[PDB]
Amino acid sequence: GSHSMRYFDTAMSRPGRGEPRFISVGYVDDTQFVRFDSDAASPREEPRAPWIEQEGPEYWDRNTQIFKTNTQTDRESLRILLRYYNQSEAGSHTLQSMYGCDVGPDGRLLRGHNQYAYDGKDYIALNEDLRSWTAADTAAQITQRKWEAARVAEQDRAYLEGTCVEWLRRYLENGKDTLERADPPKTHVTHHPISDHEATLRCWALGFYPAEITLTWQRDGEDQTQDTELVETRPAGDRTFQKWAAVVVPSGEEQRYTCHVQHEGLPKPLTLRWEP
Amino acid sequence: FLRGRAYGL
Amino acid sequence: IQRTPKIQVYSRHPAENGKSNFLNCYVSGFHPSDIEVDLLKNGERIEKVEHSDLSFSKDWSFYLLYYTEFTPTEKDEYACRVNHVTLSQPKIVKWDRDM
Repeated sequence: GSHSMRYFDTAMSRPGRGEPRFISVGYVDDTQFVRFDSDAASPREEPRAPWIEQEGPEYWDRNTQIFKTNTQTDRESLRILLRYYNQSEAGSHTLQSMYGCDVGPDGRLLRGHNQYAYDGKDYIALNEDLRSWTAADTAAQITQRKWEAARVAEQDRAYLEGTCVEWLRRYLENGKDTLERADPPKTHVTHHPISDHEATLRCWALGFYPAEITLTWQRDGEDQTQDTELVETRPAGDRTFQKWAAVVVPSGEEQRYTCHVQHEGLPKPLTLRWEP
Repeated sequence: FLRGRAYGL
Repeated sequence: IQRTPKIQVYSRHPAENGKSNFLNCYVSGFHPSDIEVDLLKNGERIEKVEHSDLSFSKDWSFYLLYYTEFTPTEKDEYACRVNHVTLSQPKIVKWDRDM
């Protein structure tokens, strides 16, 4: 199917508590495969991603050096941000970035990503065109002018169309047994009375990979989106995810409700009901 | 594989 | 400016008294990243609680999974206690098998 590679980078200042801690976590779809931490000498590999262990020294040397370069840049960008927002040196601030590529079944680029936030808010993002920037405010417009002048978009696009695509393709090949396997949800419907005239129908989906899934309830073949309580998809701890969708139904009308499940692991969408 | 930051903010 | 964590407490596999499992506390949707998370057994802190590496979602808010190996019984109560800069005091979320 389709795949993604993403790095999630966080730099958090902590005045009076040493230099800002910098962390870069790498993922293939919903599988974490690497972690770089400024609080750690060497990177950590994921046991659930053993396919990364076959990389050898040249890969680890260059990645360690890129990370060190990134730690200095982000620590510097954090100092400049206080000036951009007229902020004191007393407070703790967070600079985040997330970047990477999306590829189709043929491993060709579907889309590239490179966005940054400061203190939880959008700061600057590389647009889908991989040429223009969206600056969120006047401080990010200064970054935007400095990056247009230095032709930074061209350098990032190069990574996104080049290195990012070629390395994801290699990671997917090396980890084909897991990265290429979709685990379908195991599903069931539970029932709990709320009162003498209403009951909750909860449609469960467990043990699925990737995390992406659609759980919907229909009443008489009509989507119940507005009235469905939907929990956030959550990790099980063994690479898989879990999610439920619940509806409050008039007691005695349970059979008019059908849960609809869509997931990459399923050849076609499932339909299931409460089976008393 | 990591991208190196081309420039700071 | 700041975002309060959402909390979910649940087991890796459907609960079965007598059968070994993992107790999970998923904390998500919070900003900034510093958070205090404890798993409780009958109101007391469980030792040897492991956690995932800090990451974040498309909206920049952070998430972590806190987990420990456990064996449920009909009698035992499990809960997750969380503290964050956005909370006046720790938030307790009880483990309910049906959620």
